[PDB]
Amino acid sequence: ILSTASVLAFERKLDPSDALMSAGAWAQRDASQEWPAVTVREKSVRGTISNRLKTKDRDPAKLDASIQSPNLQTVDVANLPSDADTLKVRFTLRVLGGAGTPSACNDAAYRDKLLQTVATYVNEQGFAELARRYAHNLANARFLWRNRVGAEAVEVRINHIRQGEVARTWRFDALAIGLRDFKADAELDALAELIASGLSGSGHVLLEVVAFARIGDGQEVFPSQELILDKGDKKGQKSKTLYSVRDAAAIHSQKIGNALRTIDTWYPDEDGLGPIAVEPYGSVTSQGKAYRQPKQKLDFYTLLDNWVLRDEAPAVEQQHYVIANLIRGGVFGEA
Amino acid sequence: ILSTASVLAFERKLDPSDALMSAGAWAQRDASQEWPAVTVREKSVRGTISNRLKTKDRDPAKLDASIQSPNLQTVDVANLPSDADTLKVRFTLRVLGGAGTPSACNDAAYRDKLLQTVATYVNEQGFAELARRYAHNLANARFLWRNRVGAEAVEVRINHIRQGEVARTWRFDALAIGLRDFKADAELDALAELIASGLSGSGHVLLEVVAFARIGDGQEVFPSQELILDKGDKKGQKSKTLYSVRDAAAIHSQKIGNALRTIDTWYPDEDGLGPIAVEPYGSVTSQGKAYRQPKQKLDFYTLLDNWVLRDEAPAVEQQHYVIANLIRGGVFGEAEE
Amino acid sequence: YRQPKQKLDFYTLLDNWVLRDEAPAVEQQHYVIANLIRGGVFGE
Amino acid sequence: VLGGAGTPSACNDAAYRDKLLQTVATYVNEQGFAELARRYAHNLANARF
Amino acid sequence: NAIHIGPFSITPAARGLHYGGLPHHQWTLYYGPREMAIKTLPDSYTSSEVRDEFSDIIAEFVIDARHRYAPDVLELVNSDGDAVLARVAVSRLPEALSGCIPDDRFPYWLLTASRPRLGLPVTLNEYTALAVELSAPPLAWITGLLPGEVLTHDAEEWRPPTSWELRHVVGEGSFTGVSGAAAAALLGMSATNFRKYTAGDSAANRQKISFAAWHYLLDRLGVKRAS
Amino acid sequence: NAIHIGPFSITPAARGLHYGGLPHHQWTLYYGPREMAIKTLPDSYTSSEVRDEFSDIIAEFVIDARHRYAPDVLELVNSDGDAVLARVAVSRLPEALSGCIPDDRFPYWLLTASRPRLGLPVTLNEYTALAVELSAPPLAWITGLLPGEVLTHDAEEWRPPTSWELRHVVGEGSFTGVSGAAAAALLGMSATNFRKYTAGDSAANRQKISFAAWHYLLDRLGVKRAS
Repeated sequence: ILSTASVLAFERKLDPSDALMSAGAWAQRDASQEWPAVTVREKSVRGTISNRLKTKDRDPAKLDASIQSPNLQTVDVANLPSDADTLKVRFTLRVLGGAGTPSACNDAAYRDKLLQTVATYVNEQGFAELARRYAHNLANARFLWRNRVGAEAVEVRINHIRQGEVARTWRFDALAIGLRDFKADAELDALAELIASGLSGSGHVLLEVVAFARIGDGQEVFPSQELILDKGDKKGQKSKTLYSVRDAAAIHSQKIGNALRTIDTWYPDEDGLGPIAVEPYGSVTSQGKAYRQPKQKLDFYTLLDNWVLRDEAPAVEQQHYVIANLIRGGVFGEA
Repeated sequence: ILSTASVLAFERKLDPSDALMSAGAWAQRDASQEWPAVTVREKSVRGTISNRLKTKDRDPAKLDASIQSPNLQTVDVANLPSDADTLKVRFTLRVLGGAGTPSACNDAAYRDKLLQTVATYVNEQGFAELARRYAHNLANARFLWRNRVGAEAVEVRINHIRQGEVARTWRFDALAIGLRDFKADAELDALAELIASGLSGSGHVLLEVVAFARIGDGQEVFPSQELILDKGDKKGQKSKTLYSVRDAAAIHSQKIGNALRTIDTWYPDEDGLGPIAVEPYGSVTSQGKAYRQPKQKLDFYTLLDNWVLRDEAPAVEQQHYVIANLIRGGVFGEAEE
Repeated sequence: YRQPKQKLDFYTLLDNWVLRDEAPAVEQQHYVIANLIRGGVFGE
Repeated sequence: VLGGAGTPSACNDAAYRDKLLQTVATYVNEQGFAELARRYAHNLANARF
Repeated sequence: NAIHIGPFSITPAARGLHYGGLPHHQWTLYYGPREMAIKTLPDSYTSSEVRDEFSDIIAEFVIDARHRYAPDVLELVNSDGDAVLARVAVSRLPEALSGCIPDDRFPYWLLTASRPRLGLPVTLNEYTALAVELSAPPLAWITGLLPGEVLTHDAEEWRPPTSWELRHVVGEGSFTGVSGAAAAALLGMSATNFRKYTAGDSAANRQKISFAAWHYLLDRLGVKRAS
Repeated sequence: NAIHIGPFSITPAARGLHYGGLPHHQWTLYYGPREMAIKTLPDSYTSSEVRDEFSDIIAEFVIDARHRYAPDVLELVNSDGDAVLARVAVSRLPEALSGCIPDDRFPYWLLTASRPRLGLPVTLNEYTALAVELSAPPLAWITGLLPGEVLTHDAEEWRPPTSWELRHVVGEGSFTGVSGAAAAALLGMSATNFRKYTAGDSAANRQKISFAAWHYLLDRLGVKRAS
């Protein structure tokens, strides 16, 4: 009795927009409304074989022949102008609420059990831990993925925008708030209270996030990369495409959303590596490894089936992880 | 029991920008902020038949008939103005650090084995040999590739820029410092300590490098050359395109980056040719040849696999080469070609 | 002129001078070094 | 006027490159560039350009 | 009810839909982990119809892999430079090549077919020796689709192929088109002992093929020369 | 205390004699069952001295077996008939040969080196194909010293070699001169698992080599081509 639903789907909370890039000078950050956009250009790249050879030391003349016919490509590139040193990345993020309610469900008993389970979750403790971790990931500019690496100074401005004007302003130094640990601060806990009030359904939260990274004059910034499938063989010259909303280099919204939910510090491997993004079988692509394997009893699906069907409430950290995966949304069903 | 990771990727350190070209007169090199940029123009070229021919050709009727109908091209060209004799080339450089940590890696055991191997390299000696050679390649203006050949006087001004203003200034005579050997000098060694502090992760290094080359009035300068794509064109198109950033002739950032890491002197072929760029199977495209061919055990991959997997640490200059290749970055692993 | 049926073009003179060590007349040596000062793309 | 008129900027064979370099070297040792520079100075002297 | 055509697998989507009133299912064609295509095919399609729905994409993959991993071509020409007298597809280069324009000091030259030619002067006996040593088998391009650590001659670095890598060369859907019975007869085995190699997981009575048997099988299928 | 040099064995006569006052023994050199020589060598001879007492007879056997079982030679000649342009030692004949005198209708002919010549007109591309297909390995003459049912490709008629037949190709005294460690490294095995093949009797932990391993070893030693 009380089996899981065959179809079950959750719309995402914490919707971000596409993060648009512009360039300007530091200490002109308060006049940064007429800053020009960072444009995407093309350049020619000639390179040679720096990869491993399939037949290692058995063909040196093939190596010399491949160096006499080098690879010619055309690559999309995005730099700051030579007279500006600060990248400004701007997006908006709205926090909605109604986190437990599925957008599709087959069994009515399953969704009533799920709704009362998340109701007991909110009743025991609020969204305060999850919203504190989300406000941390907004405080440090983790959404600057490679634009933050080696930055001289990162500064985040967060505007809570109630009506058509700004209701509150936060100002953080993103290099002080580390990428490693979750601290406490009055402004950060006030922002966490706002995010938790949005997550509970007691208010409508719309924020404008603007990050300023001090990289250097003319240095290269890193927008999102598009798909270039089945165009690298016939001519093969265009080999890298950068994402852009109209004539402006941009980061994908799902990349910002992946940087926001990097909150999972409860995975059974260790915690000395740092937080990861919440996911069923919480996995990193750059490491090629799934933490929270289903052979261990700590992935999302077994935890949700134990909490909902058999009423085995896990630890409060694993409950935080399950509710974070419900906030993330997704297609959960018999596939 | 410990094999190499199937994926492994290192982001590069020593990121230069695109080098921008401007022009002015010498001894106005201190007031070189309003120097106008070097523009890229077009011109017409009529060509003779001055290549080798097959034996199907070289009959006098065919050769004379080919000389009858010539070839006409449009060519991108960049020159100094007729009233200016000095090329100014400006770029910025970020020295970042963290050179051992891969940006992607499959095996965790391989990751911390490689991390502790780079840790023992840093503990045994600093980056001071590598930073000395990089500061040499900054000091001689090797990033001027053909714009340095036949130059009367080359002078390099390097401003280490900490906050929004200058923190330090170096002034070098780039024709005095050779492209052949690596000398010792107090200002150059202090620049090397700054670069080694950047490479070690102990600080944030941002430099602005400016080169002044006294070439001559109206002479031809050589920006980076783009790649022209035309399939079925109408007999007299462009045959040469030059790179430009906002109507200013420019050099690609990877060209400057290749001239920066021209530090490999330890290749087993010889040392009387000079330093080459650090590459796996260290190879120059002008000679069409691969030094450190993998049949000798001095390419990057066998050196790295001996040092990490089997703990066979190579000679200290081979260790310098392997760490310089990790600073170069790359896609190492089973994405093999 | 320097029609390659006659053995006085630049390519045959340079090939005989360098490969077979048949150094030509001093006038033709002047012509070959003048072509090398001129520069070019010499290849197949 | 630059100099280095024997050395190629790009080449495949190293043995052919060294043979060509020493061939131009023996040309310079037998006589300087004085005949070629004399003819170039003549073409500079008259305004053939 | 998945369908296996060599290394390709076509799986249905585990719940259908109703398109145009008729029940349908989404069939996905994978080449290992790489998802190649998706189609929406109706029910009451036999597995043969599902097979030659995707046969065209499989054939385009075969054409692209055959053109991409084609072996090198050396050309025996005379002293003038044109008039190719012979051609030979080699899997390796003769290692004495260094960029050459043929002259009349030697009557026979062996150049690469690639355009900055490398070349060597030969005398029709060392050309025969080089062609005997370095020739490529007729199905050498399948070596492009293999991990290379299963193709090495050094037994310290060799690892046995998996079942998916083994299905590149053995099977009715493989690129060699050689069944398991014929490949068992090539190795001097029985069909059941050879089918033990093609199970997929180490639990279901599967042992790995040996170094000598794998390299001899690649020799006999005309994939790797394996001298 | 017998001495084994590949397939040769030198045994003493189990009771000596006194020649010239000094004690002697008769040493017999066998090639398997065939008795090749007998000498009367004194005691206080080391086994090395007994070895190069018979090394000359062994070398004459090697010369005779190398000349007797030499592979055939095809010659590529031009249209006149003389002036051999190329030679190739083949282990098989191209099977389209039928007795020929070359004329000028075709510029290239492939004749046998045997005197009633057989021949075929070729065009330097099918000559390269025939030379690739039919060439002989550098130690093909050792196949003359083998029973032929251990050399067959048909697995129904193949039987594994005995230890004496295995010592023709593997061992420091063998005709290939390849030790057991190097032959184990060629097959991707260990030295002990390969020494299990070289025991001699089925009781003393000896298994027989497999079809694929034996033919791959003959391929890698340069004895049989084994395509």
